[PDB]
Amino acid sequence: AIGDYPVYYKQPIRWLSYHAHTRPHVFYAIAVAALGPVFMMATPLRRKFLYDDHEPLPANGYPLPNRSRDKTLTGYDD
Amino acid sequence: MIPFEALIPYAIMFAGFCLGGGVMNSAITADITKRARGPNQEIKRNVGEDEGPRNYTKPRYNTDQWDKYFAVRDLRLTGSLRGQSDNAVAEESFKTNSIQPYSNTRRPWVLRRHIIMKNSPTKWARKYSSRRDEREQEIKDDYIRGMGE
Amino acid sequence: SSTHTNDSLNSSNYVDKLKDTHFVFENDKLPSEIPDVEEVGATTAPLLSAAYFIGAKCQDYNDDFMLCQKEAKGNGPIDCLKEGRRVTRCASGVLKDLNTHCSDEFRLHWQCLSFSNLEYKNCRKAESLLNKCVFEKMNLVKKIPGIPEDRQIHLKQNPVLKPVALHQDSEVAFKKAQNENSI
Amino acid sequence: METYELIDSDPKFSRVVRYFRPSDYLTWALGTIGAPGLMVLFEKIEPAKGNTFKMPPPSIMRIATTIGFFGGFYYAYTSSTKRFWGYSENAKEVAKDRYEVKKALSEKKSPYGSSLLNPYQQDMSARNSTNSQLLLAIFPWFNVANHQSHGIDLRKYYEVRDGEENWNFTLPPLDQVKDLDVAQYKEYSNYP
Amino acid sequence: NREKIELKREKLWARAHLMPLLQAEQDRNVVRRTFAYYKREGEIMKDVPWWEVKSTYSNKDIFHPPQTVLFGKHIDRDSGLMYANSRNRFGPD
Amino acid sequence: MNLEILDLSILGFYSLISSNSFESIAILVATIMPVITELWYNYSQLFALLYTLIYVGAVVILFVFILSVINEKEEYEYEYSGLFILILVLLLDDLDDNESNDNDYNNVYITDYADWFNNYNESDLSVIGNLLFTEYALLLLIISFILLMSIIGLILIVKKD
Amino acid sequence: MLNNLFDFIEYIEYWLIIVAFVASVLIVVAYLTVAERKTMGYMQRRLGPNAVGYYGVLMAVADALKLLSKEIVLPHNGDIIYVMSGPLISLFSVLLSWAVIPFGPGLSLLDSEYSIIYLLASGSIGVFGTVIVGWMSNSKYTVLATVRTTAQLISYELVLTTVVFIIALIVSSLNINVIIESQYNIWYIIPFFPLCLIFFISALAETARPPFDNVEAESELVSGHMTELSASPFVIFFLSEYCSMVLMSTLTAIFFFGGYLPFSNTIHHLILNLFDQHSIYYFIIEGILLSGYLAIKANFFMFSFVWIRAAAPRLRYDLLILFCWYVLLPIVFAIVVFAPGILYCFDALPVII
Amino acid sequence: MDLILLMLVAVGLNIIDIYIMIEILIMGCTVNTIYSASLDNDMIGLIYSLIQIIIAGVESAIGLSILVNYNRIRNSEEIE
Amino acid sequence: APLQQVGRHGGPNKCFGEFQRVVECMTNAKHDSYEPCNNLKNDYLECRKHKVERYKAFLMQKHAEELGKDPEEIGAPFVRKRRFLTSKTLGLVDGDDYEIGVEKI
Ligand SMILES: CCCCCCCCCCCCCCCCCC(=O)OC[C@H](COP(=O)(O)OCCN)OC(=O)CCCCCCCCCCCCCCCCC
Repeated sequence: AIGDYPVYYKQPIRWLSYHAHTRPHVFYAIAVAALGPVFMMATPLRRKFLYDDHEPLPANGYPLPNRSRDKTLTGYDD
Repeated sequence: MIPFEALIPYAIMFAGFCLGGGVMNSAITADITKRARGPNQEIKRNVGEDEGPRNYTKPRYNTDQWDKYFAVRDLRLTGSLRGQSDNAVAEESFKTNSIQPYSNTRRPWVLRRHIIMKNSPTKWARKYSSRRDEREQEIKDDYIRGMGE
Repeated sequence: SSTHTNDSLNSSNYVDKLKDTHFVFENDKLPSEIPDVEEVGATTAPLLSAAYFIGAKCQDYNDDFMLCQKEAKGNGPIDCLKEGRRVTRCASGVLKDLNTHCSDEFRLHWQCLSFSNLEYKNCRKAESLLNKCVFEKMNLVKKIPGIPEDRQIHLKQNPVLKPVALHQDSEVAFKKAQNENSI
Repeated sequence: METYELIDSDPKFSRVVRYFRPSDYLTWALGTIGAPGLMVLFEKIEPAKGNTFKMPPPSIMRIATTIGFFGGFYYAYTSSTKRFWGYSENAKEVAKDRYEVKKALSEKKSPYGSSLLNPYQQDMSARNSTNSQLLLAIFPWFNVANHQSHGIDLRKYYEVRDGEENWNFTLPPLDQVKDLDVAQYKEYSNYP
Repeated sequence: NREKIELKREKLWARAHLMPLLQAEQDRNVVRRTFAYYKREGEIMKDVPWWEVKSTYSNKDIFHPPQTVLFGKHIDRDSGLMYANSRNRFGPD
Repeated sequence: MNLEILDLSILGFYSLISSNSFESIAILVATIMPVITELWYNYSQLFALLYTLIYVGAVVILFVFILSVINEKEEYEYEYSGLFILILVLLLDDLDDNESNDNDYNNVYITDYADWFNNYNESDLSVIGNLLFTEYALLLLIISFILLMSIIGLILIVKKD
Repeated sequence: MLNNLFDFIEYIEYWLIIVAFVASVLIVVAYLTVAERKTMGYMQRRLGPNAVGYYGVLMAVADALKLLSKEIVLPHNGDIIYVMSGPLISLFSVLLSWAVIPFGPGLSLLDSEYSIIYLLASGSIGVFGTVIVGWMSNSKYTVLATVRTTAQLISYELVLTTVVFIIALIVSSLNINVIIESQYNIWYIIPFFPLCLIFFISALAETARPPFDNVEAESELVSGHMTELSASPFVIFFLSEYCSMVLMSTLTAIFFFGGYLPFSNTIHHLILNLFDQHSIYYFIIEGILLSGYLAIKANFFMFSFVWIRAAAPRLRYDLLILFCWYVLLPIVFAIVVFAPGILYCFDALPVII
Repeated sequence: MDLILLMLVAVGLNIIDIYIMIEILIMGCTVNTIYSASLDNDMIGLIYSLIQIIIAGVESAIGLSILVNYNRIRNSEEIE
Repeated sequence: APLQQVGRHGGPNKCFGEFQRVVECMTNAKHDSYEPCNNLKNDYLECRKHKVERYKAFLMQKHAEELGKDPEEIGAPFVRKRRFLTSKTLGLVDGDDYEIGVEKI
């Protein structure tokens, strides 16, 4: 078996070597694609070790105070 | 050894971009600034003796709906879509010079004139069947009949 | 967003031609039973320059007008006329004060905005002079709610995004205050 | 109609898996090995080729186990979901659920948990995932978010039931529990 | 990108502070045109005793500004090029 | 002067006289172009560009299929028609162009009153993406499921082996 | 006069701006043909055109004028539709694409939040112009080029579109001018060096330039779809092809090299400090500098378009089909997932400001 | 003029011409949807319009593939 | 409840409020029949099409024609060309009739 096709569930490391050598357009395209979700799973580590998330933007209309109207408000009258 | 004769066409191409950039950056900026001076040609063209150094307004980009509202509002205050004014109180004319666009809501011409696109079971019913219009005319007729009570 | 609508001016006259748009005027004023008010005369650039000063001065009237709208249950335009006039007068007062106490600093700021696509990030030098002058003469401070005081973008020392072209009047005025005010 | 108490109209993916009974794992295991068994059974009933029994190739056995592994988990997931919905006997699940909620309330923590989704997205996520187990046989969809639309009232966790007096849980008012809608809109009514 | 978020927050609050005064001006404009619509309808339909001037909505508790109008003078009818031979907007030419 | 009427009249004239398959795919291009331009003005600039982005790619694939099928049939087949009858047919179709019979809806103009409550202004495409990926994410996933079926479907129909 | 002239110019001012804009693009395209021959000549140790106008500066004029004074070959005079429909569609597609190219901040004829879509959509129309020439044509070499032209479109269109979408995704905007301003602190060549190479490869494929010059391979299909073209139809197709070369070179400078942004911020301030902002001379110089920054970056890739032609042999079109689908598409699709994962991880999802 | 089925003459006498007719007919529905959505200021209708464009594109690909294989079968001897 | 009638900025459009009040009336338990909600349905359809209001405008125009009233005497002034929204029409004190600049904002 000097150049045989490795069996994935028996030699996982050798199996990855075959595609890295014979199909570079497949091995490294998946490797770049994998890092996307991988960094997404590392987000909690950044949340605790580097900095916290920004406060959400006020993209929900005018901020209305959560109170009844001030009936004792005057000024700039007619 | 740098061949300068090969670089001559690139220098002319370099001047080609500069011609467009020089004309567009200056002529457009000057036009906006000129129209922001006032509502009449005697102010846009003639520069007063007591007027200060000219401040130029650069072209606006990356706008939204709020900027469209602002442009119309500035037109009703200065006669220009980008006019300048920091007055605390607007003129009396600003009260009643509002502009409201009224327009039709008809379907595109291609939808009602294409030899193929205008044919469908529902479009034929809208165009040739009075079943929809007769029923909807009842609502219009109910409006007048409910006035006297 | 440049989507065509039936509520404002569209992108080109070809849109008007297809829509057969009529730009309709009304020659009638408000009825006499509604008290008259003086409309704000500031254009886009002065309003953006004084946006945080109007909010600081007229916060209670802004909230009261907006609380009237929510509590009107669909009848906002008619019921809240009284609250609307309070905001207009209060906002006009802020602009009037800016023309009597900080006219040089105020005009330097919104002329920079007209020079720099009305972007706040491109007129920090002029805004800083304006903010200092307003505070020392009106006791009004620009504040961005929802974030810590030291994490406000307008107070950032070394912003990542800076204007491409410097505003010469802002540069000269900024240097005139660096050496003189801070000896 | 055999009806029981409602626990959670949209239980979370982790909650469903944690509340698996020993029978749920048993049905999961039977599904995992049943699919390879059915291929053996089908060959025994009628061989694929010829007239004598021939074992299916190991490559078929590997993919059949993978199909059965997901098939068994889906069956177990549906069985556990009905206990949250109340369609199935869930007295064991009710007791475990009430203990967890009271413990979270005593710590001034939301029983649903903190979420990265804003108020709109939390409601939107609940609409997409609620009752999606009815079509789990067609295509998967799970509640993997900490939303607050679970079709229950946290008031019912304040009343003490039998066997819960010794839990010694002190429950503060809901308006003092973090990450609850009744304890977020303090300054603005449109922002939590 | 994180600075753009802070810049976005600054712009959103600046528009929020300008919103009440700009909307108050817009509310008066809508009310002014609403009254102008019913005044025009009243003048045209005054000779009809049974005609009632009202909106086409059953919900009288919700303000529905009319969105139609009757076209009058064409101000730029005589306009040529570089100059509008504008007719009088207030009354006859 | 609505020049869209003239363009559609020219397009309709060639539809009745088109003989070969190449003239038919040219009719399709002469149909999308008025749609895109009439969308670019008036109603929606966003979908005018979306129509150009998607349908132009489909036209080229349609064209390359024609080169593999043309079999001399319409290069010598005769057509009779007649100039007078073709103009008469188009003239009668020109008489009625009212797609709807609500005269009030077609003759009375309306306006909208803009408001300043939307301080957060973004393009329509962002709002479409906001709803498509959150409110109607199932539709997006099923569309991808349909796209997957097409990829498998094309291979099994076309591939010899 | 005087008063009636000082407002007539204002009435026609913006038409002069467009005419100047058209001349600016044409000059670059006209002298790109001269530059390409001069650049290849010295690389091939020849001289290139130097005997048509002083040092060869009139070479472009002579080539255009001579062809404009040539007989138009067609089966009948009424057949002017057949040999002109193709080139005109191709020329209009590339000229309209220049409307959204900003030479400075806001200095574009068309400004819109969908400028990226308009750019890609307009370019796709130009492909339809090439296939029109092969309209049941009796020329066998014209027919073979149309088949190759469609094959190349399938190669680059998916790859080119997705690369532009990644840059738009990074800025969360489809506006070209917003993309340019977003590169103030970092030029996208550094974070997306693989994409810049991929974009340039797709640009070569789109323009049918070597090593992807299978449509107009002289040693394979004499002249391709232009073998039956002469006089004006040849010029319009020749003009459109070189207009695409300038446009794609300018696009590369915009997407990855900051567009019109200065090479050095310090040098930009010093030069402009020599001019008064209260006079128009400042904005004349400012437009020269900002477009000069764009010109230098664009001229480099126009040099690179010539550079690759003089250094690489032609690749077969069937090999190109396998190249884009097996290599380019998996890579670009991998990046379109990688980029949002990075941005979300560090709480840096983009917004428009 | 529509009730006499005038559109049956505007469609050419080739199989691919029937395909073009279907694309135009479906495109008319999408244009109508954009017309209604734009007036209503409703992005839901624009979501529908986008779906109709994507779905109609899938339909064209499937139909073309059947027509491609159908043309292949007749010219399938390939003895050369 | 799925969202319907969403404006171009992500929020409710002009006619969502009418639609929302229809849904609340139909799903309210206190009602025995859908008759009380009939008036709310008409308002929502009036918000979109304005068919009744256009009909009212048709009557007013037709009524004025038989009375001999000139349309320009009882109508509203309008301008058809955006470049001719001059400062004289806008009523500015120094307003001129020269065309306004609408080429590039
Ligand atoms: C865009 C500017 C450059 C192109 C200008 C060319 C003008 C020619 C007409 C353009 C199409 C207008 C609408 C007609 C639909 C297509 C009909 C057609 O086949 O082309 C018309 C052309 C005229 O030649 P004729 O001999 O009269 O027709 C064959 C009679 N058996 O018969 C032919 O087969 C010649 C076809 C030549 C290639 C034309 C390819 C289509 C061009 C579409 C681009 C313009 C988009 C449509 C604009 C108008 C829309 C109505």
